[PDB]
Amino acid sequence: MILVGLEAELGASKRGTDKGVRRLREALSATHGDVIKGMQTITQERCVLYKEFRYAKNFEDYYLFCKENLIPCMKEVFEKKEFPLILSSEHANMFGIFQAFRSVHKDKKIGILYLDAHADIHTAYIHGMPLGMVLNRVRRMSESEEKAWQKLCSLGLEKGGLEIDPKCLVYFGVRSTEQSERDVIRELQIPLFSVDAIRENMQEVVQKTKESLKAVDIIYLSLDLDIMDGKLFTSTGVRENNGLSFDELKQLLGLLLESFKDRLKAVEVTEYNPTVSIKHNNEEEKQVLEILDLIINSCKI
Ligand SMILES: [Mn+2]
Ligand SMILES: [Mn+2]
Repeated sequence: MILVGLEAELGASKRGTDKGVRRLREALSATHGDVIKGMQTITQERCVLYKEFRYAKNFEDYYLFCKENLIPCMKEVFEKKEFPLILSSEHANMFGIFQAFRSVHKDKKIGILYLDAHADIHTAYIHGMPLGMVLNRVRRMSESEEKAWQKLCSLGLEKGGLEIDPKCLVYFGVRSTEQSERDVIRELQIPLFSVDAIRENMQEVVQKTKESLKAVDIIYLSLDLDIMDGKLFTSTGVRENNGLSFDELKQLLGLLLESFKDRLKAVEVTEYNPTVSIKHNNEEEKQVLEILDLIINSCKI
């Protein structure tokens, strides 16, 4: 297995999520990352630098960085046969990472399992819009600006890739969105399983997920820890109430990993920010580490 750890090229020590990533990397290294009973699960720990997207503030810089640094590095990772566990730090990085994923699997239909309290389709003022860029639904805007966005949303695809089928993006636990995001979801008919549907019948949720993904060749799982209830888990930047319990997430994760074991080619876990926790113990870190053990132990086979 390959462990990818994202870190901001600039000002990483000021970022609570980057600190989360370094904590998890060191923790992993000791365990999964070391020889346990004659076996080393994580054979490589790779650090990947990223640049924060500040929209108008640094559009060009971000564009160039992604095209020249982030995407090329992630493609190198996705080109290896070994299963990759990606610590993204911040969900916004999912864009560059996923474009690299699409680039490597250019002739494959890709499905997305997105566990998050947010839809991440449109920037709200809080959370980015990686999916809005993956889906090409970024939207006042000049023709030059739309040209710039088309340029960006297209990175890493101009030797081609398929466009993502909005119906193959499956949302889990989404509960905090903008009407503009809800309009895209309704219009594109993107399957969305709420906290209640998951809690009421996880089995049906998974079965309906299979139906939506029956035609895809490979799957990408992106997990945002804020899918867990904001009161129960506080080590995340944007906490949302009415979320899943720690055990519910573990149950949903186990089923999804087992149900899609064959086509799952990558797992991304993001938004772990220990600096904003309101608790004074090891509880939350232990929970994240347990989430990681569960993912690693299921996918290493
Ligand atoms: Mn997110
Ligand atoms: Mn989120």
